[PDB]
Amino acid sequence: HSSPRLFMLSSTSSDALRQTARQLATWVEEHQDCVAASDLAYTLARGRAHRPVRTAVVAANLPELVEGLREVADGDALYDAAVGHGDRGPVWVFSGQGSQWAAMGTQLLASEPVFAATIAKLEPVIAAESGFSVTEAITAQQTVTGIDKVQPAVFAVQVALAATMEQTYGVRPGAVVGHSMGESAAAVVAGALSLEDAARVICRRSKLMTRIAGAGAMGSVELPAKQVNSELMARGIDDVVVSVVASPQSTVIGGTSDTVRDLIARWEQRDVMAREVAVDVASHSPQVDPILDDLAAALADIAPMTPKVPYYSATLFDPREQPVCDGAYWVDNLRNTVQFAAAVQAAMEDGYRVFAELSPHPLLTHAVEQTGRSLDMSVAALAGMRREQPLPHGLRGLLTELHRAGAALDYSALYPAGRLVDAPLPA
Repeated sequence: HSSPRLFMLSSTSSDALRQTARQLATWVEEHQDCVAASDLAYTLARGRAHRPVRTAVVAANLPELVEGLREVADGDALYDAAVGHGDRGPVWVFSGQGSQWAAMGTQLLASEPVFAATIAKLEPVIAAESGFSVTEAITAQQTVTGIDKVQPAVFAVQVALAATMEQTYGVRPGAVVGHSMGESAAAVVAGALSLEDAARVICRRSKLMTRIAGAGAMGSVELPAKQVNSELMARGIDDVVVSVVASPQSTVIGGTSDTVRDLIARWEQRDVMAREVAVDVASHSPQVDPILDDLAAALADIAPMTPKVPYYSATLFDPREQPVCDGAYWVDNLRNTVQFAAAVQAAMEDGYRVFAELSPHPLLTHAVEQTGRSLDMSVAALAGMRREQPLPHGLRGLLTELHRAGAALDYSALYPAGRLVDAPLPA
């Protein structure tokens, strides 16, 4: 087929990668009439041991590839070395609310059949539970609004991104990490809950949250949580708590609207990077106390299962402990402080270095990097999607970035068959 292909090439330095690109362009130009584009793509991906400094060239024909390789060979770009050693899969990071955007699902519904099939599966469940079309919501001219619509819609995108990456691109995650509502998608991917039970969890939890919409406020501050807690106790504040611990230098507070606003005003004045976060309900604070008995009742039938993938819980007090995702877990999930930094840190201490955020737009990339920096580790924090990013080739770009970063993946998914070819082998 004269369709565009992904040609991988790697080396030990940026300059040696250019030398490899020039040698390959010269070879492809001399043997273009003898080599099939598909066989060369297969050989480069599955017949070569990928070295640390990686790149890939997209091309529909061999003369197009020679231009793309010569572009690399003649350039002056700095190619970052892979952070992972191809031994562990990526850690999927599922962030909370706030990533949603207008017609976020349109391009992936068209370019990714596994994304469309997962949305199709979810459609009747979300329709029965929350009373709306998740397909109309993720393809609308306006951004999804209302906690009862936002949470099911963002969850649906997260889960459909994970299924595409596993089924279509051969990317089995090494571990999962969720941040607040991101834990429903994390639990489906890890195998702790079925897609349907996890959709029931997000639909029911968001319907109950609409009863308390308006109660409380949240704020982000660039201070460590130990410090923030000291300030609250010192000031005599009992109605505002630490809601999220995202990074060793970043904290989210939550509680009554007035006190949160007062705290942000005085932190801003002291040149500390404070900011009220737009949220309908102040979660992970006593503001959610009224709906916790009702939530437990709604999730009484939810059937948890033993996670088949390492799940770094931000709800549990030990993130390395494996969750029992019953109704009690999801009530603690809503009320307890999101210990995201602790979970990311445990995954990094355990050896994971490639993190990819499967969400409509990246909310935690900066937090993952701050945890890596604090541990003096070189990590990769990738975004699956960005707001208004064109995706003509679906998630093939994320696949390239995962490969470039050194995440372990099954190369027989994107390059299923072909002939090994006598292309050059660099010394």
